[PDB]
Amino acid sequence: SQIQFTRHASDVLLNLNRLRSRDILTDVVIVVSREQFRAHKTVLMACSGLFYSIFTDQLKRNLSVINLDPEINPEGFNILLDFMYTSRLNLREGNIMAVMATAMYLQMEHVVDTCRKFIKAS
Amino acid sequence: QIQFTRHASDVLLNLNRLRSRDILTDVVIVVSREQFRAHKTVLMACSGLFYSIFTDQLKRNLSVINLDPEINPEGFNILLDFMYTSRLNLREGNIMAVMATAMYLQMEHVVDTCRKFIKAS
Ligand SMILES: C[C@H]1CN(C)CCN1c1cc(NC(=O)Cn2cc(-c3cc(C(N)=O)c(O)c(F)c3F)c3c(=O)n4c(nc32)CCC4)c(Cl)c(F)n1
Ligand SMILES: C[C@H]1CN(C)CCN1c1cc(NC(=O)Cn2cc(-c3cc(C(N)=O)c(O)c(F)c3F)c3c(=O)n4c(nc32)CCC4)c(Cl)c(F)n1
Repeated sequence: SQIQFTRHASDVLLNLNRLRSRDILTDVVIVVSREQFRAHKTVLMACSGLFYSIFTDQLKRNLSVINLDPEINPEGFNILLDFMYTSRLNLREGNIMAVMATAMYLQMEHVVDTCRKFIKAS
Repeated sequence: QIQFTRHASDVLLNLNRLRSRDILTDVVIVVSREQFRAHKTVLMACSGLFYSIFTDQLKRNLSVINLDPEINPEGFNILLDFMYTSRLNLREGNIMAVMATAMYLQMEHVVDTCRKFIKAS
């Protein structure tokens, strides 16, 4: 029965994306083949089953660099990283398969479901 | 792009889980004798005071912040919970402390809602 601020979560996420864009308090670089992406571990863990598992693993929790499977499409990864920080998923016919396979790997179940629905819709 | 209307609230819920588990928290906020662990990114995202503090290169890496000792720790507790939940627990017995703490933390819409609460009582 508390007072709900309906825009608060999206305002927080916008500000987290602002911090990312300025490289403020980022603490990890994700490597996907030749491409690198700086991020906040906390956001990655809050958005992805794989990243939650990685950053709670004793072996990997203190690492500043995480190498993902180099078979992952870096554009597919970047689409999902942007989604994590914006709530907007840029699905197109040209990227649906790579995004869907990357979302499986990252363990982002509602993304995968939406990719399946995108296939149904086209 | 396709909008996921529940995503931001789900992210915030998971950040609150991390806070409760003390996972990747990087600062303790001291309010009188009371200690609150948090993530500086969330604090910067939710508070003009913490944004201004941690944006400074010479203060970015601080692991302890001592707030003004006149701040009511329950007022801070309410506002920290709000930062991580979007829910504000306002009561007649805490309104003045929450309002003054939100002024100090530079949380403008909380202050506005406290003014509305005063207008309604
Ligand atoms: C390990 C659990 C369970 N334990 C028993 C207790 C503690 N747990 C826990 C977990 C977490 N992190 C997560 O849950 C990370 N995460 C985030 C999501 C997720 C997806 C989407 C999307 N659109 O796909 C989304 O919009 C969104 F907003 C999301 F959040 C997700 C997921 O879809 N899947 C998975 N993990 C996801 C795995 C399966 C699919 C954190 Cl931070 C925390 F503190 N505790
Ligand atoms: C300066 C901006 C705009 N520029 C154009 C680009 C850079 N910007 C920026 C800002 C930030 N951080 C902040 O804005 C910190 N912050 C957060 C809030 C805030 C309050 C509430 C509430 N209910 O009260 C809320 O629900 C909510 F969701 C909030 F977010 C807030 C505020 O109310 N006030 C102040 N600061 C607040 C000062 C005055 C009042 C971060 Cl992290 C970042 F990376 N960039």
